[PDB]
Amino acid sequence: ADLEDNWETLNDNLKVIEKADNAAQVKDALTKMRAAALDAQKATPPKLEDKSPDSPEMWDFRHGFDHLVYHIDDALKLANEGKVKEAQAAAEQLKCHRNAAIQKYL
Ligand SMILES: [Fe+3]
Repeated sequence: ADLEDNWETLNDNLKVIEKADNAAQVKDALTKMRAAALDAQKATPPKLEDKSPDSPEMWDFRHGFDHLVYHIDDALKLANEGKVKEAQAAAEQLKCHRNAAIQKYL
C-alpha cells in the first residue's frame, strides 16, 4: 500500500494501543504496525524512485523503517510478557520513530 496509507495504519493502531486494557489487544495492534512498517519500507517515494538501492538517500529511507521495526519488536516483547502498561509506554515512544521514518517523505 501507499506510504500515506501505512502512516494512517500506524496512527490507527497507536490509538488502539493507547486505549487498550490488556496485552493481547496491544500485541494485535503492534503486530499490524510491524506489517505496515515493512510495507511502508517498500513504498519508495516518487522523488526517490530512480535512486540506486546503494544510494545514501535509499539507505536513509530504508533504515528509518528498520529502526521503527526494531522498537516495535521491543514493544512486542513487553506485550507478550503481559506488561500492558510498559508496552503502552514503549508504544508512545514509537511516535518519534514513526515521525523520523515517514514525515519528511510525505
Ligand atoms: Fe533505537
